Amino acid sequence: YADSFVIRGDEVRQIAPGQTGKIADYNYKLPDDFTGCVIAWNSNNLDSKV
Amino acid sequence: SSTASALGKLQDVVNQNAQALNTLVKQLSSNFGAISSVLNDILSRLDPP
Repeated sequence: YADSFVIRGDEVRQIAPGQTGKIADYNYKLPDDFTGCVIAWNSNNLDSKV
Repeated sequence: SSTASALGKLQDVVNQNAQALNTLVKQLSSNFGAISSVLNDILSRLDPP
């Protein structure tokens, strides 16, 4: 399973098992025993508009 | 009828059983290295992980 989205720079830390915040409980939750991997990369060149 | 302490064997058996039960019950009040000895305190203060 692959889940893709775009978030702010400071919220990447919230993506983790047993993590509490704003995204971590109101937008996307990961199970405590989650197995897999997470990939993040900057997109200020194309995903940011003047 | 008069002299006591002649039945020490049965009395000491009873005392041993009572002491074992008492120490087993009292062991429930120990941290064992945790932060508290009552589960609800941990379940109320700390987060799951």
